[PDB]
Amino acid sequence: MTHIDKIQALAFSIGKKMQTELLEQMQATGLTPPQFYILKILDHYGASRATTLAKKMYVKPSAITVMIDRLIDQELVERYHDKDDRRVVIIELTKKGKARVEEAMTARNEHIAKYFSHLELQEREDLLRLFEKLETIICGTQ
Amino acid sequence: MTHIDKIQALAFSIGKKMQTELLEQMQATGLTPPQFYILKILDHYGASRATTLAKKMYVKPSAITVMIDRLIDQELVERYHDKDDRRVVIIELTKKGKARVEEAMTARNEHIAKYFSHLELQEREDLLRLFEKLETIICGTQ
Amino acid sequence: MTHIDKIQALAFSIGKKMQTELLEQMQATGLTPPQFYILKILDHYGASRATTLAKKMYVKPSAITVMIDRLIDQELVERYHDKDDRRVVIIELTKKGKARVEEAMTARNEHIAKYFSHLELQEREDLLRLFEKLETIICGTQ
Amino acid sequence: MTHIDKIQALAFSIGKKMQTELLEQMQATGLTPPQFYILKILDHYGASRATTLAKKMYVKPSAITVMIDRLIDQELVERYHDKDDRRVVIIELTKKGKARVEEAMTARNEHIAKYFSHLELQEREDLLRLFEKLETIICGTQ
Ligand SMILES: CCCCCCCCCCCC(=O)O
Ligand SMILES: CCCCCCCCCCCC(=O)O
Ligand SMILES: CCCCCCCCCCCC(=O)O
Ligand SMILES: CCCCCCCCCCCC(=O)O
Ligand SMILES: c1ccc2cnccc2c1
Ligand SMILES: c1ccc2cnccc2c1
Ligand SMILES: c1ccc2cnccc2c1
Ligand SMILES: c1ccc2cnccc2c1
Ligand code: NI
Ligand code: NI
Ligand code: NI
Ligand code: NI
Repeated sequence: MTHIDKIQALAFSIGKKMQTELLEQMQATGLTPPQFYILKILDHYGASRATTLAKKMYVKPSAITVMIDRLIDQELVERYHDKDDRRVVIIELTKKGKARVEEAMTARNEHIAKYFSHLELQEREDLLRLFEKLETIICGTQ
Repeated sequence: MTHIDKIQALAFSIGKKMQTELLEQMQATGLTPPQFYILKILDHYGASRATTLAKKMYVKPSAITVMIDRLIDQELVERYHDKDDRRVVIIELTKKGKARVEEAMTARNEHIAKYFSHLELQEREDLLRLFEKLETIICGTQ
Repeated sequence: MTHIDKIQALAFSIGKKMQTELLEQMQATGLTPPQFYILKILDHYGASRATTLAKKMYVKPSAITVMIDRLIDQELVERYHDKDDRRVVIIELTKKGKARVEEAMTARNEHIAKYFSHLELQEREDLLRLFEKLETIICGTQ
Repeated sequence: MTHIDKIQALAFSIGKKMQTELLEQMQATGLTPPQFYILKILDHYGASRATTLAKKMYVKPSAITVMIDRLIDQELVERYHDKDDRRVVIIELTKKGKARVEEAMTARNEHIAKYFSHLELQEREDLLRLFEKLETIICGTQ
């Protein structure tokens, strides 16, 4: 219980500001932040299992399924099943998806970059691990 | 730059869930999280300077002014100027405000309490200090 | 299909502005717009059946149940069952609820009042009936 | 004043549902509803003045400027000045923008289409003109 009400007070105020900036980013890139991060993973590691994407995002497989369905609508990734093992679902960046992720890189919201440049690398790592833990608690993941 | 896109991906997903829970809390208590925290400060320390409230919330005086104007509309606090030093602005809980903060205590969103009970006290302290730093960066405070 | 994309474009832009004003109103009154309207109904007609509230709001009984649970948390209404016919659920304004609705009256967002004062009474009636129809379509009500 | 609180109650409930569906649409198409409608105008009439886009959206020129800046980030339109009259600002769909608007057509949110198919064409026209009037009142346009 301790620190909860103060954390929520700060999260509300920060979040109210961050939401405006994220709507700008969505307007400038055509992606929500989780969609963008998905594309970055696939850009980095190439074609990957949908279950690995879920693990990297700290969400359930079923949650990644919806995300991927939306990225398919935008034609940014392709989903397929391994030819012989149809249980293995592979997600892959399309040519469009690769161009979108690079464009999104350059069109990122600059106010958000400014705020986080005032946090040490080590402080960003701390926040990220706390968020990953919170996501795990919320989603019932590992 | 490192960790920024992953942090935003997680913040978006967590925030989407947290927003639903905060709307419930607003419906159940009649307060946003910063308004509730303000009332808790005034319940704890009694009548306090508006500038001290601003410091405790990591926001500018001008930001606290709007918050307090809204709490005055709900009749939960009273604002007055010291009788001889009219530069000193004091904020005080009303009888209504005291009843509201106690009621809000009991009617807090239980999903949020559940999530944060899975974080160590020390992890809550870490998140809180990171949020206070982020708020300071965003608001241009000390 | 015709007019749908234009309507959504306008609804998005209007809604983005209206959301800021509604958050102010929530801060100033401690009520969301449906909670406020519920209290106005109970102020006008006195104690009423929960099913009648649902009909007046164009929502399912189950939807009004959640709303009323939240108004009970804020202690603004009381729910009870008729003494002999326990199927009849009656909702009633408390002394607190009556004071809140009057206070909310005076603390209403003035920007919203300004916009709607530029619509004829007959245009407000048209919008209201279109919204009631849309609500009925969405909620599966009568 | 009459009908205002009821309209806001309904707008809040409808809007809460519509927001979820619009976030899906944004995920599925990479466009907010005003961005999509802009692209539809440019698809229909070809290259058009930025001032004409503003008129068609019932917003100020300055508002369309921001929208267009975001569509430029996504590379969906091109802005240029007439070669001899540099006061005349022309907006034009790119090859990417044309493909995006067609894709967006097919990936539109089906729940929204379902709701509006239950309104007569004449009722959609009424809502649209009321929204255009409301937008005009809010933006200070003609
Ligand atoms: C009825 C549609 C609701 C529209 C939701 C728009 C979301 C706006 C987010 C607030 C940030 C801003 O106002 O820029
Ligand atoms: C046009 C009015 C817009 C209404 C904003 C309501 C905010 C809803 C927040 C989303 C959470 C939920 O759907 O429960
Ligand atoms: C993580 C918590 C999210 C906070 C949601 C706040 C809603 C803000 C609505 C946008 C209007 C405004 O910015 O004034
Ligand atoms: C801190 C970032 C805030 C994230 C805003 C996400 C908007 C969610 C809109 C509510 C609809 C839904 O929950 O599906
Ligand atoms: C609190 C609330 C929202 C956030 C959004 N992005 C990064 C950090 C955040 C902290
Ligand atoms: C990220 C986004 C929103 C939050 C809201 N409350 C607590 C923690 C959070 C982390
Ligand atoms: C469109 C979108 C949101 C609204 C909110 N309140 C009144 C009218 C509206 C029209
Ligand atoms: C009220 C609130 C939001 C809306 C969004 N889209 C269409 C109609 C609407 C009416
Ligand atoms: Ni296949
Ligand atoms: Ni005084
Ligand atoms: Ni009883
Ligand atoms: Ni040029």
